[PDB]
Order: sequence, then C-alpha cells, then structure tokens
Amino acid sequence: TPQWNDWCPGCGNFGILNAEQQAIVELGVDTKNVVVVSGIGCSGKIPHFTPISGVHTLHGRAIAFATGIKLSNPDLVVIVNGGDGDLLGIGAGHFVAAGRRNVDMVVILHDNGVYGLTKGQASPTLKRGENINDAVNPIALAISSGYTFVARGYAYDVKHLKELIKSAIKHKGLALIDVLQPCPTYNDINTKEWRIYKLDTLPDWDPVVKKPEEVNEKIKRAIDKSLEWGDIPIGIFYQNELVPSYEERIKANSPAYLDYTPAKQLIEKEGKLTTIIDPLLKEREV
Amino acid sequence: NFGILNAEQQAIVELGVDTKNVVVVSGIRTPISGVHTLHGRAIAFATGIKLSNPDLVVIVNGGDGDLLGIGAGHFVAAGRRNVDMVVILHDNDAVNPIALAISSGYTFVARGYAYDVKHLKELIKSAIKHKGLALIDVLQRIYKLDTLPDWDPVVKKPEEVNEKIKRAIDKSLEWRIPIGIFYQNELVPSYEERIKANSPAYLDYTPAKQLIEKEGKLTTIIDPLLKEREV
Amino acid sequence: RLSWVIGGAQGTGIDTAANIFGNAVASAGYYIYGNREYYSNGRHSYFSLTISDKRVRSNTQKIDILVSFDAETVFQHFYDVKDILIYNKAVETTKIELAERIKDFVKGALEYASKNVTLIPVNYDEIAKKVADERVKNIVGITISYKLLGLDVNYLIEAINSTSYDIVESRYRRRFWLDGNTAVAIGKIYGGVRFQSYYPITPASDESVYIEAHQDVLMEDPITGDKKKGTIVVVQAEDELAAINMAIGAALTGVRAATATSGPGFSLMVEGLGWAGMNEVPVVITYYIRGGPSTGLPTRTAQSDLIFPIFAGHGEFPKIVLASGDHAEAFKDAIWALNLAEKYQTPVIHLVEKTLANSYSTIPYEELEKLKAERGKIVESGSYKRFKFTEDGISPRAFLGKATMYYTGDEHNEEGHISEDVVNRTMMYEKRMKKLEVADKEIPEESRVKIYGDLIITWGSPTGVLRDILEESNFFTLLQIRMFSPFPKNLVSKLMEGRDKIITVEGNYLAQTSLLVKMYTGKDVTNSILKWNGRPFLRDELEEALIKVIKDGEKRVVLN
Amino acid sequence: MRLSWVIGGAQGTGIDTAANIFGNAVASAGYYIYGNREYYSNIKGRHSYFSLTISDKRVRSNTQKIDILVSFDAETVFQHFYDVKDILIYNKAVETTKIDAVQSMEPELAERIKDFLTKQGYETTVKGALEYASKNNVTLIPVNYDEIAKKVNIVGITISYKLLGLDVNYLIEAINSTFAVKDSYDIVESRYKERRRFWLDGNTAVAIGKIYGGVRFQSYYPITPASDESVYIEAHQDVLMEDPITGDKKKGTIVVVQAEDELAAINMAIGAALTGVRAATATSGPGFSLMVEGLGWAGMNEVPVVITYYIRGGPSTGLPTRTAQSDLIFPIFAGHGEFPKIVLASGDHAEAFKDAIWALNLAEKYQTPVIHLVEKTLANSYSTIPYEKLKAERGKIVYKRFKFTEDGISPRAFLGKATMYYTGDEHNEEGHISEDVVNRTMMYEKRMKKLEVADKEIPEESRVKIYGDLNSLIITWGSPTGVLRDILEESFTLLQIRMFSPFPKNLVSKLMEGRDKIITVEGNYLAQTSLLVKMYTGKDVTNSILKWNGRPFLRDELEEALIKVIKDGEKRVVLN
Ligand SMILES: CC/C(O)=C1\SC(CCOP(=O)(O)OP(=O)(O)O)=C(C)N1Cc1cnc(C)nc1N
Ligand code: SF4
Ligand SMILES: [Mg+2]
Repeated sequence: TPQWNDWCPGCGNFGILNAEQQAIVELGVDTKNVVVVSGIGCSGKIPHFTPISGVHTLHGRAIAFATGIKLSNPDLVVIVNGGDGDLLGIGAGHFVAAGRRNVDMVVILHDNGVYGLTKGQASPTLKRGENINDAVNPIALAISSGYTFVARGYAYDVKHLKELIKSAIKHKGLALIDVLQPCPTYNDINTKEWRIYKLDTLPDWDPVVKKPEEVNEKIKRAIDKSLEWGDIPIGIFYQNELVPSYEERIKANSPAYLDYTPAKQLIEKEGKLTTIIDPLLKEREV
Repeated sequence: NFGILNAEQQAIVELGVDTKNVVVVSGIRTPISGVHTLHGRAIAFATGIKLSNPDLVVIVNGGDGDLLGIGAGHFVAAGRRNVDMVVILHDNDAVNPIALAISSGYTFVARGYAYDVKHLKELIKSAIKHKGLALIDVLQRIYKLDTLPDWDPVVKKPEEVNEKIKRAIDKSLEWRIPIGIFYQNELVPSYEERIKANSPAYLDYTPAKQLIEKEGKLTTIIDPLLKEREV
Repeated sequence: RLSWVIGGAQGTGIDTAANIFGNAVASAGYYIYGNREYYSNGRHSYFSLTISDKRVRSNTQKIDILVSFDAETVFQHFYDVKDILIYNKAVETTKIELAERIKDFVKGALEYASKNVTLIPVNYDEIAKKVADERVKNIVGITISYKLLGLDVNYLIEAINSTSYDIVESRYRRRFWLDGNTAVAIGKIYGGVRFQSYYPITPASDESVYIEAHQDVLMEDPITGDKKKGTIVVVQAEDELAAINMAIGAALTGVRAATATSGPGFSLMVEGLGWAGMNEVPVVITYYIRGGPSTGLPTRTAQSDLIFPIFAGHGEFPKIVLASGDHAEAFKDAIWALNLAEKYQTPVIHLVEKTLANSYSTIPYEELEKLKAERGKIVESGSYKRFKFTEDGISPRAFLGKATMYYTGDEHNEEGHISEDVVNRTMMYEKRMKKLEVADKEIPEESRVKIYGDLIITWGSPTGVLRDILEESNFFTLLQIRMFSPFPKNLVSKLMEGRDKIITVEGNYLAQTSLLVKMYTGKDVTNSILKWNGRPFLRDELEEALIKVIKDGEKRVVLN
Repeated sequence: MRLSWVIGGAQGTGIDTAANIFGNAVASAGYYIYGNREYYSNIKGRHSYFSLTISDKRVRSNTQKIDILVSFDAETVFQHFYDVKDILIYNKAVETTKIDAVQSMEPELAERIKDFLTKQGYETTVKGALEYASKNNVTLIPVNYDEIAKKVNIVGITISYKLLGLDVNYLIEAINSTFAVKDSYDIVESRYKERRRFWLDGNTAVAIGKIYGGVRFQSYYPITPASDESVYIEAHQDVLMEDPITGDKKKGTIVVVQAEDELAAINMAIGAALTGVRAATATSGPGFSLMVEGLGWAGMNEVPVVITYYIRGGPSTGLPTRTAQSDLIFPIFAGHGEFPKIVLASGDHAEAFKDAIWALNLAEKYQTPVIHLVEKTLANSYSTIPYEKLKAERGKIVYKRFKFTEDGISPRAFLGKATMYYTGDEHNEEGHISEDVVNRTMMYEKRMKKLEVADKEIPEESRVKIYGDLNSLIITWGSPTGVLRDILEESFTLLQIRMFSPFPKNLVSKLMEGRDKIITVEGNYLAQTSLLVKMYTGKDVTNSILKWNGRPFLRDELEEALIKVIKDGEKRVVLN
C-alpha cells in the first residue's frame, strides 16, 4: 500500500483524487475492473490512490491507450485523467477523434491554466493577457467533436464532482468532465477566492436528450452556457444516450464480439495454435 | 480540385497581391512557390514561414483527412494564435469543421460550394483580406446566408461576440444547407500584432530581413548579455 | 526460366490479364514469381513474371516475351526485349525525362528490336470488331503469348471462367498464391492477433484490409474438438501515434496486438515504442520498408531502414528486430515475432521490404505447417508486483482485470510506482537490458541466420535473387541475416573467417549491413554491391555486377 | 586545493538563492566554482541539494564526498551523513527525529539508512546518523536556527563562509545585490580577479550562443531541461545589431514561439528556415522522438535547422530531472531513408556556447539538420568561466533549388526572393516530384555526397580534443571529460570526441595504435561510444567504466574506478 503524494500544499488535484475514489466506492464497481489511465504532468501522478490499477501514459496519448484497453476488454471501466496541456494541446487530435468513435469511458480534464510540472508555462486554457495565446473552450470543443456527455465541475466541491463522475461512468458512451483546478504554485490568477454557480439550480435546466428531434435544441442550449465566463456555470451541459457506442457498432457486424471479447479468446492450448486457417489458405490454392 | 485551385489564382490576382510573395503550403503558376509538406503538418510549417516573413501571403490547402484527422491538433492550436493566413479545406462518424473552428476559434469561418466558383473566389478574397486566421470549408438544398433578411456575421463591438457565436453555431447544425461567411471577428489581434506590442521593431525589420552577418562577422552585440553574467 | 512482361495504362484491365495468365500457367504445374511496378496515381505500369520448372524468387531486367497494346509500353520496354515482342499494328507509326532519354537510346523502336527480335503485330482493333454483334486486347494479349508457350488451351479457358489462339504458332504438390501482405496477415490471424490498429499507408493498408475482411474467426480445441467463434478488432486510428498507443493499450489486456506501417509512420511511433520497452509490453510492428527519406517513393522499395529501427528511441531498452527474405518467411516470421514479443516481453519490429509486399509467387505447402505458440511467463492472477526483480530480467506477466498493477513511462520500482532512487534505477535499468542478453543465449544463433551453398552477406529480398544465382554460372556461400537484435555475432564472425572475397549486397547507399557487421564483429567486408533507385535487385543485373566484383576487384559496385 | 560544499533542503524552501548567494560571494573573492543542482521530478516537498567545488584553480566537476554539509531540516542529514568527511552543520531543533518520521524520503532510501545504522549500530534517529558521523572524524556543529529566527538560510551559508575565513564584505555585497550576519558569524571560527569571468549554465551558454549566432526564429515545447533556454531567449528577444562599415545600430526581434507539440515545433522552425532565417529548436528525449519525421523532411529538402538535444534519463518519460549519455546512436541514425545529419556534443559550458554557433554555421554550409547533444548535467551545472574570434558561415547563398554540383551543395535562395518548390516526395532539380530512376539515383547520391565533403572540409583534429599523454588511452565525450581532466591534475591520454557525424575515423584508429589499456568512460549501459569506435575503426576498447543511475560522474568515484581498471583490471566497472 505505501506510495507518497508530492502535490503542493493546496492543489485542486487532492479534490479530484477524493471525488474519484468516492465515485467508484459508492458506485459499487468491482475495483478489480477499474483502470485509471493518466497522461503526463502533475495531474498524471494519480494514483496515489484503494487497490485500483493505474496506467501512466505518454504526454497527450491517454485517450489512445484507453481506447485499446477498452475495446480489447469492454468489461473494464476505464477512466482517463489528463492535464489541459495534455488533452487540449499535444493530445487535441486524439481529443477530437475520440468523439467520432464514442467509446464508453470517462475523460477527466485537470483545467490548471498552466504546465505545472514543467514550471508554469501558459496552458491552452489560459486566456490571452494573463501570455500571447488564446484559450480554447473545452466544453464547446467537446460538443463540436463530439461527444455524447459533457460537464464541468469544480475541484473544491467534492460532493458535486463525485456525482458528475458517477453519472459519467453510468453513461454509455464517451463522457467529458472538465474540472477547474487551482494551482497555488503557478496560477497567481484563478485562485479560489476567484463566482462559481451551479446550472442544476436554474428553474427548467434539462441537458438530457429524450427523443432525437430535440438533439439540435439541447446542443444550442449547451453552447450558450459554455460561453459564460467572468462573474461561471457548472454541472451537466449536455447528454445524449441515443448515439450508439463504438462497442455497439462492433457488434452490428460481429455478434460474437461482446460474448467472446479479444481479451478472453484462447489463441493457444498447450502451445498449440487453435485458430482455423484452412479456408484462408484454401481460397488461395492453385 | 481544378476549380478550387483556379479560384485561388483569381482571388490573388483580383486583390492585387504580388505573386513573388505568395506561398501555397499543402500536405501530402505563373511563378507561385509551393511547399509540399508532411501529412497533416501544413499549418505548423505555414505558421513558421509567416512569422519569419510577415510580408508573405500564406495559403494552406488541405484535405478533410489531412487537417481535421491527422492534423486536428494543429487545427485547434492555430485557432489560439490567430496567425494571418488562410486555410482552405477540400471536404465511425464525421466532424463539423465550422463548429470545431468556432469552438477553437478561428476568427473568420466560412463555407463555399465547389462551383459556384464566383462565390468561392469572393470568399477567398474576404479570407485573405481578413486580418487573422481564416478557414474556408469547401463542399464538393444549398443556399446563401448572404441572401437572408438581416444576416450579419461580422463582430464590430466587443459586446456582440456571444450573439455572433450563437448564430454561427446554430447555422452550422443546419443540414437547407448554408454557405457563405458564418463568423468574422477582427477585434481579436493577429499573432503578428501581439508580437509587435511586446517587440515593436518586429514588422519594420523582420527576422527574414535581419542581417546577422556582414562579410563573415556577427553583427549582434551581446556585451550587455555577458555583463549581467559577470562574477 | 522464361521472362514475361505485360504493360500499359493503369485501370485498363492489365492486372486481371496478368492474374489470369499467371493462374493459367501455374495450374499447368509451373512456378511463378510476379511483381508490379507503378507510379503514384493514368500512368504506365507493367507486370513482370518469371515462369520456371522449379521454385523461382526473382525477376530480370531483360524480357523474353513482351505483350503490348499502346506506343508507351513499346517505348518503355523495347531496349530490354530479347525474344518476342507482341505489339498493336495501329500504333506502328507513333512519335514520341524518361522520354527525352528514349529520344536517343515506335517504328524506330521496332527497327531497333529487329536487328534481334521476332516481331508480332496484332490487328487488335479488328479482332474486337469481329467480336460483335457477338478492353479485349488484353485477352489476346495473354492468348498469343500463352500459345507461344505451347501449353493446352484447356488450362487458360479454366482461368478466364474463374474470373486469337492460332494467330501465332507455338514457340516453346499443393501450392498457394501469397503476396507479402497476405502472408503476414495470415501469420497474424493464425498467430493469435486479436487487435490490429493502423493508419493507411501504401504498402501496409492491404494487410489490415485483409485482416478486417477476415475478422470473423474460428478457433478449435485439440482435446474436445469444440469449435468457437471469435472476432479480430481492427481499428483505423486517427494517426500513427494513436495506432501504436492503442496496440500497447490492448496488449496490457493480454491480447496479442499489432500494427503495420511504413517509414514515415514508423518515425511517428518511436515515442510509443519507448513506452512499450520501458513497460515490458509485447507488441509487434510490421515495418514495410519503402523508398525514403520522408515521403520518398511511396510505390517503390528500399533497404534503407535498418540501423534506425534497431536503435530508435531515446534511452536504452530491449527490442527484437527480424527481417524476412521471401513470401514464406513473411508468414513464418509474423508468428515468430508474436511469440518473441511475448517470451521477452518487449517490442518486436518485423522488417519487410516493399518489394516482398506487392510481389507474389507460387509457394509449396511445406512451409510449415511446425508452428507453435509461446505466451511466455504469464500468470492468471493476482502482493503481486509487475516488475519483480528476476535473474533473467523477465517478470511474471499478469493482465489488466486480473491483478492490481501500475504502469508508467517514468522509471519505476517493482510495483510500477515512480522512483528516482539511485539503487533501484541501476537495478531496474539492468533488468530490462538483461532480457536481450537472455535472448542472445536462448535463441540459437543458427535460427537467426540462413546459409545457402558453401561469402555473400545479405538480408531480405536480394537473398532470393542470390539463391536463383546458385545454379546459373558456376558461382559462393550465401549468408542471410534474419535477426539483427540480438545479432548473431559469434556465428557471423566464424562464418567470415576463411575466404578471400566477402561481398555485401543491399539496397542502401551507406551499406548499413557492413556497418552492423563491423560493429559487432570488428571485421570488414571486402566489397559491396549497392542499389538505391527504388527498384528491386534483378537476377541478370546482379549476376553481371557480381562479375565486376570478382573479376575486376571493384570495391563498391553501384547498380544504376 | 579543492573543497566540497553541499547545501540540502526541501524543494520550495528557500535554497537556490542560498547557494547562488554563497556561490557568488566565494567567486567574487577570486575563487573558482563548479556547482550542480540535484532535485526530483517534483515542484514542492522533495529533497534537493547543491554540490559546489571551491578551488584556486579552474574546476570542472563535483565529488561524492562532502567537506561541509549545511542542513536546516532533518532529511538532509539522513540523505548525506555517510558522505560528509569534515564538518556537518545541523539544526539542533530536529535532533530527535526518527527515519519513520520523514514523509518526503523515498521509502527505498529510508530502509537502507535504517539498516545501515542498525548494523553498526546507532539509534536510527538523526542522533544516530550524527553519532556515526563523529566516529568517522566528522566535526558536528549544532545550530539553533529557531533561537535566531525569533531573536531577530542565510545563517547556514554565513557559518560555512566563516569556516573558510574569507572577508565578510563579499557575502554582504552578495546579499545586498540580490534582495542576521552579525549573530551567526560569531559562533564558530575559521578552519581553512586576474580576468573577467562569467557565471554560466549550459542553457544560458547555448541561448547566448544562439542569440549571437544569428538565430531569429526559435520554437519549442516546454520540457524540463530546455524550456529555460527559450524563456531566456524570449526575455532578451529585442536585440541590437551593428556593422563596422556604417557603424549604425538597428534593432531586431527573435520570434520565440511556444508550440502545441514537438512536431509543430520542428515543423515551424523548418518552415522558418525556408525564408532564410537561422532557426532552431530545443528539446529532450521524449521531444526528439517526436521530431524524427520532421528531421527527415529537413534532410530531404536540404533545410538548415539546429536542434539542441538535451539528454536526460530514459527511456520514455524516464528520469525528467536527471542526466544520461544514453542517446548517441539514436540521433546519429534517426530517420527513415538515409540523409546527411551533422552531430556535435559539448563537454563543458564554454563548448556549449561555441558549438551552438558552430552548429548554426554547419547547418547553413551543408544545408542539412544539425543535432547538438548537451547532457542535462551541463544544463543544470554552472561555473565560473574565463574568456572562452568566432565568425559566420552562411554557406552558398544567392532558378533550380536542387541543381546538381560535384560537392552536392545547391545554391540557396529564400522564399520571397525566388520561385521554389519543396516536397517530401523524391524530387528533381526544380523540386517537383520525380519517380524517374536516373534522377532518383543522382539526387539521393547528391544529398549523401554532402557528408563526404564535410568529412574532408572539417579537419579531423577539430572534431576531437586531446589531453594528457601516456600508454593508458581513455575515450569519452561530454561531461565526464571535465571530470577526467580534473583527475589528470593528480597522478593517461584523454580523447574527447566532439563530432560524431561525420566521425573522425582515421585519427581515432591512429590514436588507439600503441596502448596496453583502452578505456571507454560514459553514462550508458550498452557502451555506445565503443560500438561507434568499433563500427568505424574495426578496433575494440579493452575496458569500460559505466554509470546509468541518473547521476553525473563524480571526481572521487571515477578515480577509484580507474585504479580498479588500471592497477587491478576487470573489463567492466559499474558506478554506484
Ligand atoms: C515527467 C515530466 C515531464 O517530462 C513533462 S510534464 C509536462 C506537463 C505538462 O502540463 P499539463 O498541463 O499536461 O499537466 P499539469 O502539470 O497537471 O499542468 C510536460 C509537457 N512534460 C515534458 C514532455 C514534453 N513533450 C513530450 C512529448 N513528453 C514530455 N514528457
Ligand atoms: S504545481 Fe500547481 S499543480 Fe503541480 S502540484 Fe504544485 S500546485 Fe498542484
Ligand atoms: Mg496543466
């Protein structure tokens, strides 16, 4: 069990870590099947955990690693943690491509404003003027990419974060939770201190698609809400379970897929290859 | 293909740009120079060309798979810098270039049909002329936003951006298929302009024109750099 | 040994024509080695095959029979033609960079061929009008040249139906049609690959396209005989970075995962390769060597990429590298590569020249056939430490879902946690490197090398050309290196020990194989035969250059 | 007379400034310094230390053994107690602390110190370590930084400064020109100019080298050893240029771009170079692995570009903050398809500065990428450098961009100043795509000929350095060179390879010809330099001294390995 946590005193990650552990306990998932896949950075050092498996990746590549794990063994429950530099700079391509695919997994973004572990350079979420580059809009990009469950949360409201994380896992398809995490060591602005309100408050807020005719209308409401910043919403901006996951699209093609997954197939018995090649070779006889 | 290329020559001619300062960068004439780059990397190359010599006019030509597949990280990164150049896009699921371009934003975003070539040519002239990073998605039901009641995609006051973004995004979900300019916001400074504000000499003596050497002798002076390091 | 070429414009049934000819001639009982040459598109291509009594593993520059329907093909090939030249009469009076050089080197070209080639004009346009009311040049065509061979039309009608004659007069075991892509595809399927990810790239897409077409797979049991239905997941990644990273992800699960790329692509996978090496992950990359650098010659071949793949990646880590020489080996090596990956818990690069990918041949079944599985040091469960310190460097391998484990690209302790501890780093780095030393004692040197006759040192496709040069002329020991890491240094050195001429043959400017040979043995080669023009080695051209090396003592022969 | 000083501390707690103050003041009094920072891939909480050598004579390295340990906490004591030889300054207010108490220390380290101390055997407290120190002749000095903190970092360095017996008026200046001494000065008593000199680390030497060398476009992705090089360049991006024949000053700008990834970074710089600008990037192992595709295109289209490659611990993420010499064969043969690359490696701070300029000149002359290897030790080590007449070689500048010549080098025009075609696809003299067999053979040859020409025009003597002279040769490159030159001042021929491509074949054969003992010394496992030496010369090294533990070679440890090779033997000595 021993492994020491070297986050700075005060770091939004302590919160993400806590919400995520709690998310899994409460959800009654077999921890034997949980795998947390993380990119590079401060955020990448989770775990740090409870006996969960952890795959610490390459910078920007978590989503590609996570997709291979998931399609080989769809029983697993794959969570991805990455930094802002990670998922939206160097890994932005993997980020957009993943929404085309709709794999059942959770992507959790550590919205830091900075390259923390590399000594504080502006991340792709830092606004110009804080810095010569604009910030991207994570939630809007996810919706465009896109991306069948989307949400924002705050690392200093573990309660709310834990419930986002839970419904993201329950969600069948690719979820994104964008988490605002302060960095007392390198983000002088966006302290905490630094405003937040919850969408779930608003009188008639309904982010779930019930029928496919209300797709565009739910998108448009999610984009409007993604534009507020300065004096900041939080919660589930959009959700749509009518879109089939990638694993459902493999079945509509390969019925035996979900019954006999790649991770369970026995290619060998006592070092003897079990796969039948004979029609492949027969179709090529002279 | 033949038509998209043609429409680029003619916009260049019609805006009166000097052909010796045009570079066309693409993935995998007259006297226009061409740079055939690596797969999905044209924008990074273009960025480098344009920032060393801002007097050049840099057009990026790419395929749907080139940008927005392999190049999709360069695509969104470019939207953060707002470099004065133009990206012409020659159009499991598929992605929405317009929405991704506005969400990553991308300060001129448009759609043309591959013929109307007239209309495309006027879009290309708008893009070049536009101060910042323009994208034209080109398709190869259709109607022109240009011909609606009060369609004005241009932001002219800081308070209009939200309303302009919301309308562009709505129109980018229509599929009635809109073509034209969805969004133009020249209140966002160019990347070159942002360099100027910190390094004021940049435009009037550019990195490409700087003489770093006279007959084998290095003309830079480092003495003040070496003085701050003295024991 | 006869040498046949058909040529013309792309998408003009010249491929099906070639297919049929080759089916016909092969089902009679002869052997074929075929290969196609083409540009990146309209343009001109041709198919060159050699027909022979015994196994044939090469082509020739020179052409015995040339079938041609346009002026282009005559112009392209007339200089190489030796015996028969079938041509279209309708193009007899057609005028012309390749073209510039041909302006001094159609009538004029036949003028040249006469002085000395038998010259068969054909009323192609006329023959086709006589099929009416009853792209047909192609069939006669293959018919004229087929009766030339003096084989019974019964076999060539057979071939046409499973998809003129008398114009001219006659002049002259279980087996499989395999190309390199197909042979690898079928190796991987048989070898147990249940996850292939890839990005489309010219020589390598065909392999994954075949695997996806045959993803619906059937597995038996030797005991019960109970057959079970399986599925190979094939993902088209967004880029080559995604491709390896998916494969590596999938391998942590226990599945045999692979990918296939070519040069541009491999350069993008170097980061992933390093993670797999750091984390002791089995994964194989099929590396199709094509003309480089950079984009290079996408439709052409080379042997340019050898030292790079052996030494790719930015620290030190074990990787196994394996090089196929013919179509049968391509099928064997795919399976050997998987097993090696799993036994030594490390990435394996399987090198395959582009020449072998697209070229095809008639392969006799006894290849073979015996192929087993080795899953290495693998546990079901599940206190377990993934990277347990072990004498042979190979830690017992549990799979995701079966044990609590930690993987990381940072240096790590036995748990897989991050450690910057000086003692752990020394021990843990050594452990990964030991596995290569263990592979060197445990893989017999004689398996990493193939020896014919009894010095020419080579690898890959020129090996088959050099074997075909061990009947014609009274000629050497032929040493094919098969595994470059761990390199068989003691055996290669011993084999280099008692001779006057040591020649190296390879498709490189730098003669990389000599560089490697020298690095591990200290011994130099006496001569080198090189080529880098994007074209395979040819039987005749290589014969003549070998003479230059042996007669005139020429140190470095370049094949233009 | 060389003196070993160490100050330790938790990452984030003061430090840096404490070592840079002490270091400045000792240097201002005309003494020479070589200082090195050892720290974790961490921002706050882990143990860092600064090792400095003090000397009357130029110095190039550090030792395992310490003569003065300054410690303010308890972790420092445990981390180092074993290595102290003379004085150990400690905080008395943490004399009671157990090992089990110390949360920061990697558990694997904590065990070793626990037993040690149990065998021996003392308490497994700080006291226990301090008490071990005493029975190995270490003079303890108790300190009450608490008592002083309320009766009023600096106190620690001030005590150790008094131990030297130098003038307090440098410490002061050192403390004034940067931002107590009255008290701490008087608790223990003493126990022990010529030319301009500059403080440099490898990063700053390269950055200043690039600024002076004409670099006006630099792209980078943040990565630990090399984001400091850019940043420094960005901070001084507004630069002055003057020629003699007019005298006129003219102000310029170095564009520094923080790219989205390393692919982008190399691709922007290549892009910049077509324009005629001198362009460069800076990276480390993970980033270089991503740049290989770009290097290929630059090789193919004969584009000058320099990549500064800092070598950190690998493979993969590896040891982000630690050094190695692991990356030699890889950069030399990086890329598919064969193309000229020039590869250069610095062995000290001054050479870092000069090679950066040389690399720019070679890029431009042979129209090809140039990789400049700098170990991460050089980047984080710093030293007092004396005056170490340096020119520009813009090569063959002025239409067919790839016109054939016999030396392989085509006259170069820039974008804007001529109509040009560039492509990654094989191409003819105009730069258009050409699969033609004769063009192919000729064009591939022409690129490759450039390197044969470099092989002739660069003398072999400028590609190496030679020190000492004897019957027992040592071959090395990079930072151990400095360590071995310091060893030559107290009781062999030392050959330092500088350029590995084109490699100085014949000079190395020649120089190996009459010896009993040939020893490679390098921070890697495979002994990569020996493999290169054997590749090019056919000859073998007799022995190796190797180290792969993330730590630089140290003066005392490498001296004990030499003896153990030379007097004694053993083929292969692994440093601990
Ligand atoms: C182990 C520490 C290390 O080497 C790091 S950490 C790091 C962090 C980037 O910040 P982020 O926003 O993704 O994470 P944060 O630290 O949580 O802000 C980078 C870019 N790197 C460097 C790096 C750069 N490029 C590649 C390809 N790989 C890398 N590891
Ligand atoms: S740096 Fe910012 S992010 Fe990295 S640990 Fe210290 S605080 Fe948390
Ligand atoms: Mg971050």
